Amino acid sequence: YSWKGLRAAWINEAAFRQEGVAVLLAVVIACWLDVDACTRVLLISSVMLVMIVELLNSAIEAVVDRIGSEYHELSGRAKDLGSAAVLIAIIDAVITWCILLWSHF
Amino acid sequence: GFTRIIKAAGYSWKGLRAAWINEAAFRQEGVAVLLAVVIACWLDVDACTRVLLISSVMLVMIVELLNSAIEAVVDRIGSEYHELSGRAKDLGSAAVLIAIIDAVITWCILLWSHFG
Amino acid sequence: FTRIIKAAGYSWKGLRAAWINEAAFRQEGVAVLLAVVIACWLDVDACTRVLLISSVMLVMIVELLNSAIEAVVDRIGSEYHELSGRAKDLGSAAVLIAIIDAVITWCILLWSHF
Ligand SMILES: Nc1ncnc2c1ncn2[C@@H]1O[C@H](COP(=O)(O)OP(=O)(O)CP(=O)(O)O)[C@@H](O)[C@H]1O
Ligand SMILES: CCCCCCCC/C=C\CCCCCCCC(=O)OC[C@H](O)CO
Ligand SMILES: CCCCCCCC/C=C\CCCCCCCC(=O)OC[C@H](O)CO
Ligand SMILES: CCCCCCCC/C=C\CCCCCCCC(=O)OC[C@H](O)CO
Ligand SMILES: CCCCCCCC/C=C\CCCCCCCC(=O)OC[C@H](O)CO
Ligand SMILES: CCCCCCCC/C=C\CCCCCCCC(=O)OC[C@H](O)CO
Ligand SMILES: CCCCCCCC/C=C\CCCCCCCC(=O)OC[C@H](O)CO
Ligand SMILES: [Cl-]
Ligand code: NA
Ligand code: NA
Ligand code: NA
Ligand SMILES: [Zn+2]
Ligand SMILES: [Zn+2]
Repeated sequence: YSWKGLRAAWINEAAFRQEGVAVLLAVVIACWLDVDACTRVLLISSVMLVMIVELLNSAIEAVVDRIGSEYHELSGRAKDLGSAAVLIAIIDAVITWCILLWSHF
Repeated sequence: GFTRIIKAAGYSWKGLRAAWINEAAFRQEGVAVLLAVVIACWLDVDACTRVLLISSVMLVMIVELLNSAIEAVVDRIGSEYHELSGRAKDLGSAAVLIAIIDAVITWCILLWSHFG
Repeated sequence: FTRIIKAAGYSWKGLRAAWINEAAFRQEGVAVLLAVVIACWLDVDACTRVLLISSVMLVMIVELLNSAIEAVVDRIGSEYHELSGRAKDLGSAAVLIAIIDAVITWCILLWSHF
């Protein structure tokens, strides 16, 4: 499952690796900045949220491919919707980091 | 290959229109969400509070999009197969509810502490 | 308002379904109750209290989405007779990251308070 899924996500999905690095960067940076606990949490969790949604998107993509590689309007709808969910998470992470850092750095 | 980043962006945007055009729940929650975001940007609150007000509400949109994706998959199954238990869609609806409840709690707790 | 009652009944049906079939959801249900009580019984500020609860609530949300994905796979698995696991693996991975995130949240916040 989880550890197995993470391994699959890392090797197979390139977007996931970039997020993994981003999580590592977020944690290191959040710990290096002189900020309060809530801020430190918000900096890390927001980026981890992107990874969570990305994994779910990858899961949906796996189901759709399993149904069929062939082209349908509901197959690509699902993948688009999943892709859209990741975007909002990223938008959320950008807004979060902006608001917090605009005050400190 | 920065070119692909644009490929992925077009996807998400296509998904957004699809959620908007096809899902009514997405249209109504989006209005409440976008309204909430605007208010959160204009309140006299600290950064952490402003972030919590926005993120809790945007999470509702994230979960809804994931719910819509799951519904799309189910509908894809339903076009080939005849019998739909509805269980997958029920769970997706449950996920959105918990997200909305969470957003209500977040806004209640935060607004009650500063303005209380 | 008619659809809202219908959408709520769906959600409630999904919540009840999750409770009976998945033991992990019952544990998370317990954890949410504990998180709220603990956050409300500690003398902490609003932002930390929101984060203590929301981090745990996120785990329940991801689990519900994961269970939905599992249900779809099973419906397909009943038709094609296929036992590939990536959809279920990835869904479980998403829940793990949510749990790890919640642990970090509780650690960082409580280490700062105490
Ligand atoms: N079976 C299918 N039927 C219809 N459209 C499909 C499809 N498979 C893919 N598409 C379309 O192509 C896009 C890319 O497919 P897919 O979602 O699998 O991308 P991907 O895994 O390469 C990138 P990412 O993981 O970042 O989302 C989808 O967003 C959708 O618009
Ligand atoms: C104001 C500055 C704030 C900076 C900090 C904000 C938080 C980090 C943002 C996103 C995490 C993930 C990064 C983007 C993930 C890759 C994008 C993607 O999915 O692209 C398609 C794929 O890469 C095909 O190659
Ligand atoms: C104060 C308010 C400031 C607000 C500022 C907000 C500006 C937009 C921010 C980030 C966009 C980053 C680029 C978009 C990310 C790539 C597209 C995407 O979502 O790709 C997912 C991909 O398919 C993988 O699954
Ligand atoms: C202590 C007093 C404090 C009071 C402050 C409370 C403010 C709640 C704020 C945001 C919730 C946002 C929820 C966004 C999603 C809900 C959408 C929804 O359910 O909409 C109803 C539907 O449209 C009908 O037809
Ligand atoms: C201050 C800024 C306020 C901004 C405006 C906020 C207005 C709405 C508030 C609460 C509505 C709560 C609604 C709760 C009903 C949920 C129904 C449900 O379970 O829906 C499942 C979902 O629709 C499946 O997609
Ligand atoms: C500060 C205010 C805090 C407010 C409190 C936080 C609310 C958390 C939300 C949902 C929990 C739902 C738990 C799952 C319930 C499922 C239904 C159930 O128990 O079903 C069993 C059934 O009886 C078998 O026959
Ligand atoms: C400070 C310790 C106080 C003692 C009591 C703590 C309980 C409060 C809940 C969560 C804490 C953070 C844990 C992070 C994950 C929470 C959800 C979780 O682990 O749920 C069970 C899981 O699904 C596997 O079955
Ligand atoms: Cl059980
Ligand atoms: Na159609
Ligand atoms: Na729907
Ligand atoms: Na299960
Ligand atoms: Zn993919
Ligand atoms: Zn995709």
